Amino acid sequence: SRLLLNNGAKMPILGLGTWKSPPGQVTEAVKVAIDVGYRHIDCAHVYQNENEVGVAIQEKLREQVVKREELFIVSKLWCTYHEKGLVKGACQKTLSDLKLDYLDLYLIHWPTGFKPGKEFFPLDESGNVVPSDTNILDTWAAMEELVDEGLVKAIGISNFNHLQVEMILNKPGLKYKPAVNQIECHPYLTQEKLIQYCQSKGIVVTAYSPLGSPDRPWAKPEDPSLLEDPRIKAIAAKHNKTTAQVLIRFPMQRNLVVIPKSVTPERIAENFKVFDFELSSQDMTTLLSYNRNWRVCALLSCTSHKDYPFHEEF
Ligand SMILES: NC(=O)c1ccc[n+]([C@@H]2O[C@H](COP(=O)([O-])OP(=O)(O)OC[C@H]3O[C@@H](n4cnc5c(N)ncnc54)[C@H](OP(=O)(O)O)[C@@H]3O)[C@@H](O)[C@H]2O)c1
Ligand SMILES: O=C(O)Cc1ccccc1
Repeated sequence: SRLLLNNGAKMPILGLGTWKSPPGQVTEAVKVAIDVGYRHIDCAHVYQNENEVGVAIQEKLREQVVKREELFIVSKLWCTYHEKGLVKGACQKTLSDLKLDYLDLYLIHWPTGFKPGKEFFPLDESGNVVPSDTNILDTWAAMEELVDEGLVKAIGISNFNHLQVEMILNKPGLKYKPAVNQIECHPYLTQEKLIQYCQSKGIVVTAYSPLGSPDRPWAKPEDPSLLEDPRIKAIAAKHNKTTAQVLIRFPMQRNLVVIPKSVTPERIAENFKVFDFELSSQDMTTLLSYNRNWRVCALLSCTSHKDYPFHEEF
């Protein structure tokens, strides 16, 4: 139900994701998620919907449905805010949109820093992404002060490869270890090496895009579908569960936190009904064998960036 983080806090193993959740739909989605029993919401400034997520959280708090301590609210620092003097400001903007006074967890969204500005993906005249000369260790030191100032309870990373995680763990004067590395993970990208690395260092892994992100804006029709994989449908039929429920239970039995996105109330409810069954070790080993090393999120505009995470093996 909950995993212990290295700061002592308990992170709920199931959360609601909010990337691509339209502002006009996400307030309803979050309110239903909280009624249904979700206690963990994954957010980000770059999703352009934190205000509307925050309206739902405020409504449920005022209603007494949950108290603030029961909720685990995550957001992420966007790439254009990596320099030291910008980090606190980005966090405070997210805090006011969400209408909270602290975050439970704040992640560096990607290891790549972009030129600061109003564009989330700043382009030059030849059309490619303009990098910041900032690095990971300096951004980490700026994240560490947010903990010292009470704005966030825990800090972590996202889309970091093992050498990048290593860089942080080996930083002279390291005060707070990354609590969480949030990475893409599903049966087509099982991440066995990066997961075994992080867990050995006491870092909790959160699996994003657990259903394969079928609503990703760069989807093609010849791309594989997890939800339609007949081999995964078969494992689900055996358990009297849906394929989505199998795909959500899968990371859970690997001791991963999982954050499926939905704005549809019956799917939000369906995705919650995953605690009352178990995949056998045979089901688990079978699902692991489906690995293709296929990424939904490869950040393909930044493949030349000095900190691009996905050139390394893991
Ligand atoms: N840190 C990062 O870099 C990063 C990157 C990507 C994602 N994430 C986080 O991870 C979250 C989840 O990943 P994701 O949004 O890419 O995708 P996902 O959860 O793998 O898939 C979401 C899609 O699946 C549909 N869906 C949900 N439950 C379903 C069910 N029971 N049956 C059939 N279809 C279902 C949703 O439709 P409806 O919404 O229409 O129901 C939506 O189209 C994101 O929202 C975000 O919070 C983080
Ligand atoms: O990185 C993410 O979480 C997903 C995303 C992709 C492209 C632009 C904004 C967000």
